[PDB]
Amino acid sequence: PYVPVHYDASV
Amino acid sequence: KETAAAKFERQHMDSSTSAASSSNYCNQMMKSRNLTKDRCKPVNTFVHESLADVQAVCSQKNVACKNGQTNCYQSYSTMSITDCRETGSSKYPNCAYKTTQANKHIIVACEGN
Repeated sequence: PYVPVHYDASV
Repeated sequence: KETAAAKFERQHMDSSTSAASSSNYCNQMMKSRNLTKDRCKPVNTFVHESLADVQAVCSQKNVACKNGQTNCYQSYSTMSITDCRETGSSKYPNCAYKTTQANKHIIVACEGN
């Protein structure tokens, strides 16, 4: 239904 | 024509390893995932968690994305990741990368599939 499409960053 | 969902998996999913093997991990993986084919992608992250767990982040802590959009979500928990960063001396086509293994919260933009 809702999936990741871009990695924004860590911590 | 590869969906954006699929492009995310190819670029950031590494579920068959719990952590960055060696120093050569970024080197290998950027090549393997076809991320050094035209240009040297300069920065990239691989998450060492199951797909399900990364997909679940989309239902976790809602936060702004860097671009100001509000479809970003932060993992409640820390996940195993590897940061790949092109070295200073690297140049196409001999892409070189420093690999950094870490445990951190990931932040991802989500969309429907």
